[PDB]
Amino acid sequence: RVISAPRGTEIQAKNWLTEAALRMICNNLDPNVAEDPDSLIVYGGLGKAARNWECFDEIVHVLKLLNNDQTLLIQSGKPVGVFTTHEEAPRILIANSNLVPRWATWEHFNELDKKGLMMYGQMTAGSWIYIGSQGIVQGTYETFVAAAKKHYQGDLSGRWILTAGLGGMGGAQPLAGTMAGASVLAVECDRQRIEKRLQTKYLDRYTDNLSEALDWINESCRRKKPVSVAVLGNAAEIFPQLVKLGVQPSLVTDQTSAHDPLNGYLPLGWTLEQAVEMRKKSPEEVVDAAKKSMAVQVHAMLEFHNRGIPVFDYGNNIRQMAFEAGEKNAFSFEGFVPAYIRPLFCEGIGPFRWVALSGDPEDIYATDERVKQLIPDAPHLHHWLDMAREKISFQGLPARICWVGLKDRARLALAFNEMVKNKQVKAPIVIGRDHLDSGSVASPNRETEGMLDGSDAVSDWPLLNALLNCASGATWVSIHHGGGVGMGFSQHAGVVIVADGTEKAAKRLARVLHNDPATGVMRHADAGYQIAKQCAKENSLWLPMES
Ligand SMILES: NC(=O)c1ccc[n+]([C@@H]2O[C@H](COP(=O)([O-])OP(=O)(O)OC[C@H]3O[C@@H](n4cnc5c(N)ncnc54)[C@H](O)[C@@H]3O)[C@@H](O)[C@H]2O)c1
Repeated sequence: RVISAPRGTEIQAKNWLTEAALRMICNNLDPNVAEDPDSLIVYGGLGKAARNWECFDEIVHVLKLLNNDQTLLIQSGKPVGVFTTHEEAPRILIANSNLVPRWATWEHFNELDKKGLMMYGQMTAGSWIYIGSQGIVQGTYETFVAAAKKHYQGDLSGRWILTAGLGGMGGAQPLAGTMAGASVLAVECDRQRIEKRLQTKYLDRYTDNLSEALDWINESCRRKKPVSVAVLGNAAEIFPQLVKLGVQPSLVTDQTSAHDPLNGYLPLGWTLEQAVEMRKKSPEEVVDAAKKSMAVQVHAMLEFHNRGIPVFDYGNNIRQMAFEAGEKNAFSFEGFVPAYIRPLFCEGIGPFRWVALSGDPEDIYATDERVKQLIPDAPHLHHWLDMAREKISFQGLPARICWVGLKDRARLALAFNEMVKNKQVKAPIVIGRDHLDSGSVASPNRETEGMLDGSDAVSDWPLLNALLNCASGATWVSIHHGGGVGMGFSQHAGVVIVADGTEKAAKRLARVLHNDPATGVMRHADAGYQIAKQCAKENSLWLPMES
C-alpha cells in the first residue's frame, strides 16, 4: 500500500481538526517522507506511526468518525478507546512506548513487541508531526548560527567549519553550514555515504587528498563563497593532521557514531572491511581500538580548543569515550546543548513547526513572508526562510520549521489563523514541533545533561507539559518514552494544534502557543538560570516560587 495525506479543501472527517489528524498520520507514511512506510516506520529505525496495519486502518476509521467533543486514546500506536470530553479538549491523546522504569529496556520492549504489545514512538513518528529531513537540517543550521552569534557576531563569511560524519544526522552538516555562511570540511570514512550526499545535492565536492581539500576550502573562504567538501578518511587521522598543519577552522565539532564504538566508529588504521570482520571475531578489541582512536581525535580537538578556536561536542558521547580511553582533558570543551541550545531554551526559543494541510507550497511561502513581516529584525531567521525555499525541498505536505521564542509563538500562530480565515492560505495550518523543546523533554544524557541544579533526570516536567497542553486546548497531545536516546533514557511530550481560522481556535492558539514555551522558561528558571528568570519577568509569567 502507498499512503499520502489527502489534499485540497474537501474533507473526509467531521471537521478540520480531525481531518488534520487524518492528514498528518497519512503524511507520516508518505513514501517521500517515511523511511520504511511498508512497515509503518517513519524514521529512526523503528519509529512507527501506528502499531501495525490493523491499528493504522482503525485509527483512520475512528478519525473520520470522531465528533468535535470526542477524544480518541492512542496507546503505543493502537486506538484503544474513544470517550466523550468536550470541544475545548484535545481530539486525540497519545501515550507511546511508556514502560515502568525497571522494565524500560530494549530487551523488554522487544519481548512486548513480538507479542504485538508495543510500538516505538520515537518523537514525531508516533505523534504525527514528522516532516522529513527539514527537522535535522534546520536544527543543525540553528546550532551553527548560535555558535556564530556567540563567537563571531553572527557572521561566518570567510570562515569554515571542521567536522566529521555524514550519516543520517551528520549528512545535514554541509548544507546547514553553508546555509549559515561558512565553508565546511567534513571527514567521512564511507565513500558510498559521500557519493550519496553528492548525488542528492547535500554536499558540493569530495576528495581523498587533504591538501587538495584545504586548497578548495581556502579558495572558497577567499571568495566568500561557501562550499562543502568531504574528505574521505578517518577523523582520528585527519583531525591530528590538521592540528599539525596549523590550519584555522572557526568551529570544530564531530558527528561520528562515537556513541557506538562497536558498530559505529571506525578505528584508526582500519578499513571498513576489517571492522566488519573484526566485529564478528573480537568485539572487545573493536571497542577498545575505537575508543583509543576517539581519544586521539579528541586530543586534536582539544588542541584547537587550546588555540582559542570554538570546539563543541554534538551529542555523540565522544568526550566520555575518549575520557575512558585515557584523554583526561576530554571535557575541557563544551557540549552543544549547554553552550548553544540551553540558552535559547531559557527564553522559550525552540522548534516551531507548521504544515500546510492544503498540500500547496504557496501556502508555506505565504506564511514564510508573514513570519518575516512579524519578526522584521532577525537576519538569520530571514536568511533561513529565503534559503530554505531554494535549498530545502518539501516532502509530503509542505511544511516549515524555525526557532521561535515565548515572546513570538502565539503572535505567529494567530497570524496564521487569520490567514486561514481570510484565505491567504488555501486550507488550515497544523502547528506543532518535535518533542525537543524547552519544557517538554527530560533527557539526562542530552537535552537536560548538566542542569545547574542537578535536576537532569526529573521527568515531572514533560508530564506537566502534556497535561497543561491538554488543559489549554491543543488538538492532540502526546507523552513518549525513549525517543532518540532509547529505552530508559528520556521522557518527552509533543503538542499539535490546528489553526482552522475560527475564533474558537484563536482562543486555543493564544493559550497553547504561550503556555507550551512558558513551561520551558519555568523549567529553566526553576533550575536556576538567570536568562530564564529574566525571560519569565519580561513575559509576566506567574512562577510562584521565583523571587
Ligand atoms: N541532537 C543531537 O544530540 C544530535 C544531532 C546530530 C547528531 N548527533 C549524534 O551524532 C552521532 C551521529 O549520528 P548519525 O545519525 O549521523 O549517525 P550515523 O551512524 O548515521 O553516522 C555516523 C557516520 O560517521 C562515520 N564515521 C564513523 N567512524 C568515522 C571515523 N573514524 N572517521 C570519519 N567518519 C566516521 C560513519 O561512516 C557514518 O557515516 C550520533 O551519536 C548522534 O546521536 C546528535
